[PDB]
Amino acid sequence: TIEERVKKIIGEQLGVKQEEVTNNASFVEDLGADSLDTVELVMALEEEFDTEIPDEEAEKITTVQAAIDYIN
Amino acid sequence: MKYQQLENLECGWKWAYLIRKHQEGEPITKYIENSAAHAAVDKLIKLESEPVRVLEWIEQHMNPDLFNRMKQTIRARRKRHFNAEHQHTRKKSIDLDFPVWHRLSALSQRRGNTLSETIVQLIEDAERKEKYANQ
Amino acid sequence: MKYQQLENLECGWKWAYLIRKHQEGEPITKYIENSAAHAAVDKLIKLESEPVRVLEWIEQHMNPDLFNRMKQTIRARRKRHFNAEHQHTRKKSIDLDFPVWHRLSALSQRRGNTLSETIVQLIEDAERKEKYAN
Amino acid sequence: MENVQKKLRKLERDYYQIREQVVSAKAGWCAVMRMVKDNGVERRLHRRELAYMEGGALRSMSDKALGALRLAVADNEHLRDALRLSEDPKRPERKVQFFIAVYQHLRERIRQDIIRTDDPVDAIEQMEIELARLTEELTAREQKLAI
Amino acid sequence: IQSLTARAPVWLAAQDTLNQLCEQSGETLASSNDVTEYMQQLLEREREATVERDEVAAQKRELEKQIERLLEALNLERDALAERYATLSFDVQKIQRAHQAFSQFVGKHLSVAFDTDPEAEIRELRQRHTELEREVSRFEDQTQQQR
DNA sequence: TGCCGTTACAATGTAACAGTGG
DNA sequence: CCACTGTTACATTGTAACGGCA
Ligand SMILES: *P(=O)(O)OCC(C)(C)[C@@H](O)C(=O)NCCC(=O)NCCS
Repeated sequence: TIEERVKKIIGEQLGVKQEEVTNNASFVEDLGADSLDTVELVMALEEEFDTEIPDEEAEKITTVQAAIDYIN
Repeated sequence: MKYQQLENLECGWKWAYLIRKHQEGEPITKYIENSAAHAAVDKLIKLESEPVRVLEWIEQHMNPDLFNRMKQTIRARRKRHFNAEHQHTRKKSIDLDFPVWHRLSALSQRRGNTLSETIVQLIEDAERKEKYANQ
Repeated sequence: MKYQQLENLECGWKWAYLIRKHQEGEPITKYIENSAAHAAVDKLIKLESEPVRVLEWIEQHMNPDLFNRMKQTIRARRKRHFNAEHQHTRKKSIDLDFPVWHRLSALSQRRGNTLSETIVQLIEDAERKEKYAN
Repeated sequence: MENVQKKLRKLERDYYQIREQVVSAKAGWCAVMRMVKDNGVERRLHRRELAYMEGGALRSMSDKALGALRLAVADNEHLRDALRLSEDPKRPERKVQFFIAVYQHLRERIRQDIIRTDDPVDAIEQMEIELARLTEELTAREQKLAI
Repeated sequence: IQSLTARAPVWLAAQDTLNQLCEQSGETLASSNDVTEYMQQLLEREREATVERDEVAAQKRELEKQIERLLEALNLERDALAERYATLSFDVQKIQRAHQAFSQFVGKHLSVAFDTDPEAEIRELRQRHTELEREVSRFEDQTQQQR
């Protein structure tokens, strides 16, 4: 469904496939994306949904599931 | 079919297309062997003044890949050749900056009409403002 | 000068352009006699993989009347090559029906704007009219 | 203050453009990074010494390397074709492919019958050994021919 | 950071060649004293190899003359000498080549060799710029509200 | 003036969608 | 169904005409 956006974009931003990401893991260390890569991921998410996410809320996406939690 | 198909013209178009593709380096032939491909290309070259035989050469040595591109290019060429008769049926080519084209294409996809129709609607609204200013 | 010029790139561009023109039948060389023209074209053909010598070839055997056309073709190639890196600097090409283009060009000539600027203004006025009504 | 609001709107649209640039750039980076991870990036491509050099010099350096490659790859035809394709600025990945296309080719022509090093950079030593051996064989052959 | 940034490219190139040069050898270089120690190991290996290379060359010439006057057993030994001579011949060349790199390495890069990584300091100092920015905001806020 | 960016075209080639009739 | 045709929206390259600038 609409989550297909996130679970697609994440992979396109991290080089992993759609099913590679696990909800329990964390982007910062368990996916290999460093600070710059995570900034790029969150900002691409911002672009895709034509919305805005301030720094404080944006910093709360270190886990895989959060990417949908704030979305839906 | 809206446009009359002329055999002695489309055959020449097809031959020219094959020659252009070959001289551009693409493998028009379906042959992987060098010798047969060279012979087929040479025969096609001999077929310059006999466009009628080009259809047979196509059916005999044409690469299976190129049928779709062939049927597309000659179809488009026929449309353009018949439209070039009158100005009011011609097309004009213009280049647009990425932001402008992005906005215009988004608007057209929103209204579900072609780019020319969207431009018509925009210029018509502007001309309606001008008309009511004039009255 | 806005775009930096690279010799090994523009020289390859020039060689490709001259070979294309020769294959199209254009007279590349200034020699009316066919023998000299063929010899110069063969020199160019075997001259591939060389900027520093294709430049000299152009200086020595290039047809005088094609200099301007080649120069402007290379200008356009340089600009397009450098602009094609980013999305926003690219150009989108479309085909407009002749009446629509005629009206649009009428407006552009009347207002002194370009087609891109004219379309921007028209879309902005449409949006403003929408906001007025809404 | 309304003018300041309009200025903020201008800033927002500029931000939108910049964000689109960045996201497209990363979308491109995805596949090139995936493919370069066949030991290409480990130390070869990522010449981190260049991280503090403006693109103006990098363009000229790449142009000079291309000029050299034109002469070098004249004999080979598939490598020549790949080099030709790799000049398009809108298909960056092709460049990396050329590098792979080199190594792969440099791996095929190793003549592994008497050579083993998959990495061509280490095949130079075995090649030099081969030249020394062949020079000794040349001396022996010449003596035999004379007699 | 302006000073450190100017220091990063020279240092970064100097260490990159060291690691590449390190890969060429079986040891890890992490000190000026070690480099001299390995260089002498390299030089002493050089002298030994040339002594053996000269020794096998003497054996080859004697056997070549023996075959010239005249047998298969002589041919077999000559082939073995050629193999050993080639094996020892490349060893001297490689050791000489390794020394040349070391001499150039110490000639150019010895000024910044085995030094601190300025990238880490630049990362830390730049990190202080942002963490300093918080001090800008949290003191701008105080002056904005209390006034 | 001559180079250099820039615009507005022209000509041709393709992919994708919409129609039409066998 | 299936194929063939018409049309639109691009790309790609080349060229002529303006206008800026040393
Ligand atoms: P990390 O070594 O990958 O570096 C990340 C980064 C410092 C380059 C940068 O992308 C980042 O993560 N910055 C944190 C957010 C930030 O500084 N925002 C400033 C907004 S004006």
